[PDB]
Amino acid sequence: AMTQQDFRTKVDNTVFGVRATALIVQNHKLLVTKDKGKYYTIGGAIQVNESTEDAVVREVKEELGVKAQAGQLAFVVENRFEVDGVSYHNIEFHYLVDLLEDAPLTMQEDEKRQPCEWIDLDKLQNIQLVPVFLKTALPDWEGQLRHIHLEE
Amino acid sequence: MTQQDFRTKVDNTVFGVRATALIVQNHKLLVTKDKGKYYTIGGAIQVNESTEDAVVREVKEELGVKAQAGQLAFVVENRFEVDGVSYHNIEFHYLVDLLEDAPLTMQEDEKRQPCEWIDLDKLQNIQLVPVFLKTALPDWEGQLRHIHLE
Repeated sequence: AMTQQDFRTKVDNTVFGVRATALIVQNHKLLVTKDKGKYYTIGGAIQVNESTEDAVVREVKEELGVKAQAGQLAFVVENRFEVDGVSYHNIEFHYLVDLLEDAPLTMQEDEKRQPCEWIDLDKLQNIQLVPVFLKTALPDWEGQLRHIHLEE
Repeated sequence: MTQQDFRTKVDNTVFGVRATALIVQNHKLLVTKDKGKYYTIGGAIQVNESTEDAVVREVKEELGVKAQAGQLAFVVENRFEVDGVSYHNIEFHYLVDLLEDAPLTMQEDEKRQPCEWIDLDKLQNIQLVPVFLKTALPDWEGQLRHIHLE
Protein backbone atom coordinates (compact mmCIF):
# COMPACT_ATOMS: atom_id res chain seq x y z
CA ALA A 1 0.00 0.00 0.00
CA MET A 2 1.26 3.49 -1.01
CA THR A 3 4.58 2.41 -2.32
CA GLN A 4 3.89 2.71 -6.00
CA GLN A 5 4.88 -0.30 -8.19
CA ASP A 6 8.15 0.21 -10.12
CA PHE A 7 8.37 -0.79 -13.78
CA ARG A 8 10.92 -3.48 -12.93
CA THR A 9 10.60 -7.24 -12.42
CA LYS A 10 12.93 -9.99 -11.24
CA VAL A 11 12.20 -13.59 -12.27
CA ASP A 12 14.71 -16.22 -11.16
CA ASN A 13 18.02 -14.93 -12.57
CA THR A 14 16.57 -12.30 -14.94
CA VAL A 15 15.74 -8.63 -14.24
CA PHE A 16 13.88 -6.43 -16.71
CA GLY A 17 12.36 -2.99 -16.65
CA VAL A 18 12.21 0.57 -17.88
CA ARG A 19 14.43 3.42 -16.66
CA ALA A 20 14.76 7.20 -17.00
CA THR A 21 18.18 8.85 -17.04
CA ALA A 22 19.07 12.52 -16.52
CA LEU A 23 21.74 13.89 -18.82
CA ILE A 24 22.27 17.24 -17.16
CA VAL A 25 24.45 19.48 -19.31
CA GLN A 26 25.51 22.97 -18.18
CA ASN A 27 28.47 25.02 -19.39
CA HIS A 28 29.41 22.28 -21.89
CA LYS A 29 29.79 19.77 -19.02
CA LEU A 30 27.82 16.65 -18.04
CA LEU A 31 26.87 16.19 -14.37
CA VAL A 32 28.15 12.81 -13.18
CA THR A 33 28.86 10.99 -9.97
CA LYS A 34 31.99 8.92 -9.26
CA ASP A 35 31.76 5.56 -7.52
CA LYS A 36 34.31 2.75 -7.40
CA GLY A 37 36.48 4.27 -10.14
CA LYS A 38 33.59 4.72 -12.56
CA TYR A 39 31.35 7.62 -13.52
CA TYR A 40 27.54 7.37 -13.63
CA THR A 41 24.55 9.52 -14.47
CA ILE A 42 21.42 10.15 -12.40
CA GLY A 43 18.66 7.65 -13.15
CA GLY A 44 16.32 4.97 -11.92
CA ALA A 45 13.31 2.82 -12.64
CA ILE A 46 10.16 4.55 -13.80
CA GLN A 47 6.96 3.72 -11.89
CA VAL A 48 4.09 1.79 -13.42
CA ASN A 49 1.65 4.30 -14.99
CA GLU A 50 4.26 7.10 -14.81
CA SER A 51 5.55 9.02 -17.83
CA THR A 52 9.28 8.82 -18.41
CA GLU A 53 9.28 12.67 -18.22
CA ASP A 54 7.76 12.61 -14.72
CA ALA A 55 10.14 9.79 -13.78
CA VAL A 56 13.28 11.73 -14.72
CA VAL A 57 12.09 14.85 -12.86
CA ARG A 58 11.25 12.71 -9.82
CA GLU A 59 14.67 11.04 -9.88
CA VAL A 60 16.45 14.39 -10.07
CA LYS A 61 14.32 15.52 -7.10
CA GLU A 62 15.28 12.36 -5.15
CA GLU A 63 19.03 12.32 -5.89
CA LEU A 64 19.83 16.05 -6.26
CA GLY A 65 17.02 17.70 -4.28
CA VAL A 66 16.22 20.33 -6.91
CA LYS A 67 13.34 21.13 -9.26
CA ALA A 68 13.79 20.26 -12.93
CA GLN A 69 12.01 19.77 -16.25
CA ALA A 70 12.57 16.72 -18.47
CA GLY A 71 13.80 18.58 -21.58
CA GLN A 72 14.58 16.85 -24.90
CA LEU A 73 14.56 13.06 -25.14
CA ALA A 74 18.01 12.26 -26.56
CA PHE A 75 18.17 8.46 -26.55
CA VAL A 76 16.02 5.40 -26.21
CA VAL A 77 18.41 2.63 -25.21
CA GLU A 78 17.96 -1.16 -25.18
CA ASN A 79 20.55 -2.18 -22.58
CA ARG A 80 21.46 -5.88 -21.92
CA PHE A 81 24.18 -7.21 -19.62
CA GLU A 82 24.92 -9.90 -17.01
CA VAL A 83 26.23 -9.54 -13.44
CA ASP A 84 26.79 -12.46 -11.05
CA GLY A 85 24.59 -14.88 -12.98
CA VAL A 86 21.70 -12.45 -13.43
CA SER A 87 20.73 -10.92 -16.75
CA TYR A 88 19.58 -7.28 -16.80
CA HIS A 89 17.48 -5.96 -19.59
CA ASN A 90 16.34 -2.35 -19.50
CA ILE A 91 14.71 0.08 -21.87
CA GLU A 92 16.18 3.49 -20.93
CA PHE A 93 14.97 6.97 -21.76
CA HIS A 94 17.80 9.52 -21.59
CA TYR A 95 16.61 13.12 -21.19
CA LEU A 96 18.56 16.36 -21.54
CA VAL A 97 17.13 17.67 -18.27
CA ASP A 98 16.80 21.39 -17.41
CA LEU A 99 17.56 22.13 -13.76
CA LEU A 100 15.50 25.00 -12.36
CA GLU A 101 17.81 25.54 -9.35
CA ASP A 102 21.57 25.34 -8.77
CA ALA A 103 22.99 21.82 -8.66
CA PRO A 104 24.30 20.84 -5.21
CA LEU A 105 27.91 19.76 -4.64
CA THR A 106 26.81 16.24 -3.62
CA MET A 107 24.02 13.74 -4.25
CA GLN A 108 22.73 10.50 -2.73
CA GLU A 109 21.11 7.18 -3.64
CA ASP A 110 19.83 4.59 -1.14
CA GLU A 111 21.37 6.81 1.60
CA LYS A 112 24.84 6.43 0.14
CA ARG A 113 26.40 9.77 -0.74
CA GLN A 114 28.55 10.32 -3.87
CA PRO A 115 30.40 13.49 -5.13
CA CYS A 116 29.03 15.68 -8.01
CA GLU A 117 31.48 16.27 -10.84
CA TRP A 118 31.06 18.20 -14.08
CA ILE A 119 33.00 16.71 -17.01
CA ASP A 120 33.44 18.50 -20.35
CA LEU A 121 31.52 16.90 -23.20
CA ASP A 122 34.64 16.41 -25.30
CA LYS A 123 36.53 14.89 -22.34
CA LEU A 124 33.93 12.19 -21.57
CA GLN A 125 36.00 10.01 -23.91
CA ASN A 126 38.83 10.08 -21.32
CA ILE A 127 36.84 8.87 -18.27
CA GLN A 128 35.27 5.57 -17.20
CA LEU A 129 31.68 6.65 -17.87
CA VAL A 130 28.85 4.08 -17.71
CA PRO A 131 26.69 3.44 -19.86
CA VAL A 132 29.68 4.20 -22.07
CA PHE A 133 27.98 4.77 -25.43
CA LEU A 134 27.57 8.31 -24.05
CA LYS A 135 31.33 9.01 -24.37
CA THR A 136 30.79 9.69 -28.07
CA ALA A 137 26.99 9.81 -28.48
CA LEU A 138 26.61 12.85 -26.25
CA PRO A 139 29.24 15.10 -27.85
CA ASP A 140 28.16 13.82 -31.32
CA TRP A 141 24.45 14.42 -30.61
CA GLU A 142 22.75 16.38 -33.41
CA GLY A 143 19.38 17.29 -31.87
CA GLN A 144 17.50 14.22 -33.14
CA LEU A 145 16.20 11.40 -30.92
CA ARG A 146 18.40 8.28 -31.44
CA HIS A 147 17.77 4.54 -30.87
CA ILE A 148 20.72 2.86 -29.11
CA HIS A 149 21.62 -0.78 -28.48
CA LEU A 150 24.06 -1.46 -25.70
CA GLU A 151 25.21 -5.02 -25.02
CA GLU A 152 27.98 -6.45 -22.89
CA MET B 1 13.31 -23.40 -23.82
CA THR B 2 10.31 -21.07 -23.47
CA GLN B 3 11.46 -17.49 -22.98
CA GLN B 4 9.88 -15.06 -20.50
CA ASP B 5 7.78 -12.25 -22.01
CA PHE B 6 8.81 -8.69 -21.02
CA ARG B 7 5.37 -8.31 -19.40
CA THR B 8 4.25 -8.42 -15.77
CA LYS B 9 0.93 -8.17 -13.99
CA VAL B 10 0.76 -6.69 -10.51
CA ASP B 11 -2.67 -6.28 -8.97
CA ASN B 12 -4.88 -4.98 -11.83
CA THR B 13 -2.13 -3.54 -14.04
CA VAL B 14 -0.15 -5.18 -16.83
CA PHE B 15 3.08 -3.48 -17.77
CA GLY B 16 5.55 -4.42 -20.47
CA VAL B 17 7.38 -3.74 -23.71
CA ARG B 18 5.82 -4.43 -27.13
CA ALA B 19 7.08 -4.62 -30.70
CA THR B 20 4.60 -3.42 -33.33
CA ALA B 21 4.84 -4.20 -37.02
CA LEU B 22 3.70 -1.29 -39.15
CA ILE B 23 3.71 -3.10 -42.49
CA VAL B 24 3.16 -0.55 -45.24
CA GLN B 25 2.87 -1.54 -48.91
CA ASN B 26 1.45 0.36 -51.90
CA HIS B 27 0.58 3.27 -49.55
CA LYS B 28 -1.47 0.97 -47.27
CA LEU B 29 -1.06 -0.34 -43.73
CA LEU B 30 -1.71 -4.03 -42.97
CA VAL B 31 -4.14 -4.18 -40.03
CA THR B 32 -6.28 -6.83 -38.37
CA LYS B 33 -9.94 -6.65 -37.32
CA ASP B 34 -11.67 -8.03 -34.23
CA LYS B 35 -15.10 -7.09 -32.87
CA GLY B 36 -15.37 -3.81 -34.78
CA LYS B 37 -11.90 -2.54 -33.83
CA TYR B 38 -8.66 -2.62 -35.79
CA TYR B 39 -5.28 -3.62 -34.43
CA THR B 40 -1.65 -3.79 -35.48
CA ILE B 41 0.49 -6.91 -35.89
CA GLY B 42 2.78 -7.33 -32.88
CA GLY B 43 3.21 -8.45 -29.30
CA ALA B 44 5.40 -8.54 -26.20
CA ILE B 45 9.14 -8.62 -26.70
CA GLN B 46 10.91 -11.42 -24.82
CA VAL B 47 13.24 -10.79 -21.92
CA ASN B 48 16.78 -10.47 -23.38
CA GLU B 49 15.42 -10.08 -26.95
CA SER B 50 16.07 -6.99 -29.13
CA THR B 51 12.97 -5.15 -30.31
CA GLU B 52 14.08 -5.82 -33.93
CA ASP B 53 14.21 -9.58 -33.29
CA ALA B 54 10.87 -9.34 -31.47
CA VAL B 55 9.07 -7.64 -34.35
CA VAL B 56 10.42 -10.17 -36.84
CA ARG B 57 9.39 -13.01 -34.53
CA GLU B 58 5.90 -11.51 -34.06
CA VAL B 59 5.45 -11.31 -37.83
CA LYS B 60 6.59 -14.97 -38.12
CA GLU B 61 4.17 -16.04 -35.36
CA GLU B 62 1.12 -14.05 -36.50
CA LEU B 63 1.53 -13.92 -40.29
CA GLY B 64 3.72 -16.98 -40.97
CA VAL B 65 6.11 -15.02 -43.20
CA LYS B 66 9.75 -13.91 -43.16
CA ALA B 67 10.49 -10.24 -42.60
CA GLN B 68 13.09 -7.64 -41.62
CA ALA B 69 12.57 -5.03 -38.90
CA GLY B 70 13.14 -1.97 -41.12
CA GLN B 71 13.05 1.63 -39.76
CA LEU B 72 12.04 2.31 -36.16
CA ALA B 73 9.24 4.92 -36.58
CA PHE B 74 7.97 5.41 -33.04
CA VAL B 75 8.81 4.75 -29.42
CA VAL B 76 5.46 4.99 -27.65
CA GLU B 77 4.46 5.23 -24.00
CA ASN B 78 0.92 3.89 -24.01
CA ARG B 79 -1.62 3.63 -21.15
CA PHE B 80 -5.03 2.14 -21.80
CA GLU B 81 -7.85 0.07 -20.29
CA VAL B 82 -9.26 -3.22 -21.58
CA ASP B 83 -12.12 -4.97 -19.75
CA GLY B 84 -11.24 -3.14 -16.52
CA VAL B 85 -7.54 -4.03 -16.57
CA SER B 86 -4.99 -1.22 -16.85
CA TYR B 87 -2.10 -1.55 -19.32
CA HIS B 88 1.12 0.40 -19.48
CA ASN B 89 3.29 -0.40 -22.52
CA ILE B 90 6.46 0.90 -24.00
CA GLU B 91 6.04 0.11 -27.71
CA PHE B 92 8.55 0.02 -30.54
CA HIS B 93 6.80 0.59 -33.86
CA TYR B 94 8.77 -0.69 -36.88
CA LEU B 95 8.19 -0.05 -40.59
CA VAL B 96 8.70 -3.76 -41.28
CA ASP B 97 9.82 -5.08 -44.68
CA LEU B 98 8.12 -8.36 -45.57
CA LEU B 99 10.30 -10.83 -47.48
CA GLU B 100 7.25 -12.80 -48.70
CA ASP B 101 3.65 -11.88 -49.64
CA ALA B 102 1.35 -11.12 -46.68
CA PRO B 103 -1.48 -13.63 -46.02
CA LEU B 104 -5.21 -12.77 -45.91
CA THR B 105 -5.46 -13.81 -42.23
CA MET B 106 -3.45 -13.57 -38.98
CA GLN B 107 -3.52 -15.91 -36.02
CA GLU B 108 -2.77 -15.19 -32.39
CA ASP B 109 -3.38 -17.66 -29.54
CA GLU B 110 -4.97 -19.94 -32.16
CA LYS B 111 -7.72 -17.46 -32.96
CA ARG B 112 -7.83 -16.22 -36.53
CA GLN B 113 -8.65 -12.69 -37.64
CA PRO B 114 -8.88 -11.27 -41.15
CA CYS B 115 -6.20 -8.82 -42.27
CA GLU B 116 -6.75 -5.86 -44.54
CA TRP B 117 -4.52 -3.35 -46.28
CA ILE B 118 -5.84 0.17 -45.58
CA ASP B 119 -4.73 3.43 -47.23
CA LEU B 120 -2.62 5.60 -44.90
CA ASP B 121 -4.90 8.62 -45.50
CA LYS B 122 -7.90 6.51 -44.43
CA LEU B 123 -6.57 5.34 -41.03
CA GLN B 124 -8.66 8.12 -39.49
CA ASN B 125 -11.68 6.26 -40.97
CA ILE B 126 -11.30 3.01 -38.96
CA GLN B 127 -11.44 2.32 -35.17
CA LEU B 128 -7.69 1.70 -35.08
CA VAL B 129 -5.78 1.25 -31.84
CA PRO B 130 -3.54 2.67 -30.75
CA VAL B 131 -5.21 5.74 -31.73
CA PHE B 132 -2.08 7.97 -32.21
CA LEU B 133 -1.36 6.12 -35.47
CA LYS B 134 -4.41 7.63 -37.19
CA THR B 135 -2.62 10.99 -37.36
CA ALA B 136 1.03 10.14 -36.67
CA LEU B 137 1.55 7.55 -39.39
CA PRO B 138 0.33 9.53 -42.43
CA ASP B 139 2.19 12.58 -40.99
CA TRP B 140 5.45 10.64 -40.47
CA GLU B 141 8.51 12.45 -41.88
CA GLY B 142 11.28 9.82 -41.78
CA GLN B 143 12.59 10.58 -38.27
CA LEU B 144 12.18 8.54 -35.12
CA ARG B 145 9.45 10.10 -32.93
CA HIS B 146 8.58 9.78 -29.24
CA ILE B 147 4.87 9.40 -28.50
CA HIS B 148 4.31 10.57 -24.92
CA LEU B 149 1.61 10.06 -22.28
CA GLU B 150 -0.93 12.91 -21.88
